[PDB]
Amino acid sequence: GSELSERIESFVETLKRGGGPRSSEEMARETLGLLRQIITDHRWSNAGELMELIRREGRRMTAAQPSETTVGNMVRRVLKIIREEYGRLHGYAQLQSNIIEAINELLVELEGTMENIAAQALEHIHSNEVIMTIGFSRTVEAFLKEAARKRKFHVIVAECAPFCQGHEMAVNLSKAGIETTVMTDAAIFAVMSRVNKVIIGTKTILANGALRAVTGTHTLALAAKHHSTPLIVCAPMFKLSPQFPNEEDSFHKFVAPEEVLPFTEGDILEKVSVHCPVFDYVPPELITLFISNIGGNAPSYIYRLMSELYHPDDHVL
Amino acid sequence: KELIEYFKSQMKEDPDMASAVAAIRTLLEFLKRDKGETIQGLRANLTSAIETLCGVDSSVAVSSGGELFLRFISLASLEYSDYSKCKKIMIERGELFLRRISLSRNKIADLCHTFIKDGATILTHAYSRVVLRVLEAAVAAKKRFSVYVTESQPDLSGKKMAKALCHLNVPVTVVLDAAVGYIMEKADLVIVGAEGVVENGGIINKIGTNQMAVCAKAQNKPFYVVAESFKFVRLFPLNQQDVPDKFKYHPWVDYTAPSLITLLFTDLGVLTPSAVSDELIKLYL
Amino acid sequence: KELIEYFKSQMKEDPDMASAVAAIRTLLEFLKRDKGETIQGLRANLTSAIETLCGVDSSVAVSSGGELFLRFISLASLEYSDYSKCKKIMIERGELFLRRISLSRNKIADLCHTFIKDGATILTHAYSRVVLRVLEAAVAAKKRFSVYVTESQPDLSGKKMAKALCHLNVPVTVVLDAAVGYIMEKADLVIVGAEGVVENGGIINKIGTNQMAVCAKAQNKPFYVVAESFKFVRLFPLNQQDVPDKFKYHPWVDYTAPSLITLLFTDLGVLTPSAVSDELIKLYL
Repeated sequence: GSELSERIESFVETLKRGGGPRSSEEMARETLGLLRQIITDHRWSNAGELMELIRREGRRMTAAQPSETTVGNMVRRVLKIIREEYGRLHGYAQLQSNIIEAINELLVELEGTMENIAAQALEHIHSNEVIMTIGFSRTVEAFLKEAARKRKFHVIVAECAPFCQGHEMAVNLSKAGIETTVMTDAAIFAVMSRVNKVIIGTKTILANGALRAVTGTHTLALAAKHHSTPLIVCAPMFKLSPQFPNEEDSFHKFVAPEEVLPFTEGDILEKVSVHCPVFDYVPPELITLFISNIGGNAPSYIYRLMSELYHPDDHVL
Repeated sequence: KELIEYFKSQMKEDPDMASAVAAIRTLLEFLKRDKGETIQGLRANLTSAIETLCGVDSSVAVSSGGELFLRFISLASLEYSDYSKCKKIMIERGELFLRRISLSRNKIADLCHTFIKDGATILTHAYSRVVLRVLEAAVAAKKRFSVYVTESQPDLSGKKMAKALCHLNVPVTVVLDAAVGYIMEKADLVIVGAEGVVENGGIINKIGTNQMAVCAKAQNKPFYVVAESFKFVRLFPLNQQDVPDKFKYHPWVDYTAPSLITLLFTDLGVLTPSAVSDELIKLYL
Repeated sequence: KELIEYFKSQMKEDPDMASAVAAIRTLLEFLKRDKGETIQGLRANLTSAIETLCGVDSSVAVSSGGELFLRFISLASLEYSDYSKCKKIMIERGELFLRRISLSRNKIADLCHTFIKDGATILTHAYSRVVLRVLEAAVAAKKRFSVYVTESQPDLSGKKMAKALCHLNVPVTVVLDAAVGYIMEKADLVIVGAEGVVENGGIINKIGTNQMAVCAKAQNKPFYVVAESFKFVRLFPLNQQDVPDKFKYHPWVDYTAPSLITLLFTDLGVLTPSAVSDELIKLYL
């Protein structure tokens, strides 16, 4: 009622204004908590009414921020869960406890994805290796910081030019002693002749195996395809989305251009056009392998996960 | 031969109708007019009807539709034990399958037309109703783009495609058959309708397609293919000569590898070229 | 205009004669019939004659031959101070240059035909006397090979090439204009005669060439180009649209990058595509 409305409005405003909260795992946990909180205090006779209600709230949540689709694909995952539960109960009153225990085991699966990636990380890192990483994410940082517990290798951290987020990852990896080397994003092809394999993360995996990620990794993947080095995307399953690339041109998230050109530049700021896209598009032909909590998958297999976690009816939400 | 006459009557009554759907309708009419209470006796008559349809029509689409109809008849024979109920069940299932297939062009139209941007430059091969349907669905959503159509030297249907598309009042330009590498730098995306999709993800199509896909790889343009579900065939051509000679006849056909193809568009969705292998081994020949 | 009439009389008297050599002969006849004792006054009349020849003939070969003849006249004017001896010196040097150019096809024939192996599969573009000369020199050395000739859809000269080559009694097959990616797997080497060679090593040629060179790169077949010394032009097209529009006229011309070309064959030798830049900057425009 009132508590539901103020929590939903606070969620919409904290997704509209900035990044609240910080990491994707805790916001996926609070999105699943919001979905279970909005299904325990409502009244419905048919499952289609709850389907349309979840569809309307998901439309509102993607209208809050279109580039942040983790809430959208988690709403879609809850929609496919209630769809398969209505299908297995149709072929009538015990459905709500089934959706509550399904959301509970989904939260158990979501709490142990990074430890599963760390458990399967041992078959992808050998001794005296060099590793390239762009941007910053806790998944690849935890990946490298536990893979260095038994292996000795090197990590090349290239910073990001809009927001220098590679610096905290470099000082977090250097506390574990992985011999990390900090460089810019400007000598990538100047260092790609020595990079053996590239371990990166992403923001959103698309339906065709493509991915949006932090900016500068499409160039890095082009260099990795030029030098034929394997590209390893360590991404969990809540970053998987059915949103196709050529869809209403709202792909990139454009942010304020002060990080690119500051306000103290002068009179030349009027006659210039400074853009700052924080995200970039990588096609699936430049990707070699995805690493999720269930294991490794080809970019020519992601559609099956699109058939195993989402429904083609709920693509428009 | 009443089957070839019924196929010609089903294909000639509607010029905007495909040949594989007329072959499936002819196979359903032959299964309705057979009335033979035998499992293998119906399968032999169905195989004879598919051979008679492939002897007349030299397309790969009618052969793939016959193979899918034979797999459907084998599934209906393996599902039901008794044949008397299985005949009516197969008739009703074939009617529902034809109803689902007849609405697939609307699925391609409302599913694929979102990829075309405004002010784009489409490159289009010879005449097919799938590309014309997705282009009229693109101009139905108030989109402006320049179309470059291949002249289709063996059968002048790209000129017929441009004559059908200029009545739609869109900017259409007939380009030369040897000029698909000349206009690849200005065409930001290319959509080529196929007539047969092999298991690995490549397409069996008209002779001018594959080299254009080579021009889609050296010039990194996204090669989009629109094809329905009845054009799936359980074949694997290794080279351009491993296609069967019954589909060749100066060849009329080629093969495009799945590495040169970006995306596929079927009624089951916008799908990676690796997914037709999933559907073909989930259908089990 | 007596210059266009003399050019038509020089080009129509011999069907096995190129257009650039007739343009060079017309320019030498105009320099002999000018008799103007002026340095810049002869250069302006020569530039007017080149503009009149390029207004009639839309080929790149006559423009490159005119540019090389203007550079030769500038070299003859910069070598000798007085003009009275320089006119006769330029006339004798042009006669010796035409004598050296007239024997260049024999140089291509005896220099390039050693690359064709026995039992090979040659792929050949539209009609040019250089490829016909090197093929008759190849069959003069008792070699057997299968020839696949492009039909050349704008001007049916590949059919004329096959009609000229079947009188030579060689196995010649007319392939479709949209089938150069179909027969690339069976053609182990491809020889395409060009009509204009730009500075970096690419070639300006007929519209069906460049995509075939793309098929020469994805299928790693060696793309061989035969072209004489008068087809060198000091131009740099960046894309397919950076060629001048006076050589375009449905385009009739394209551009092939030097990365897709394996070797060049000129009377100065069998040479890397980087060597035409050496000759063009040693000639100094």
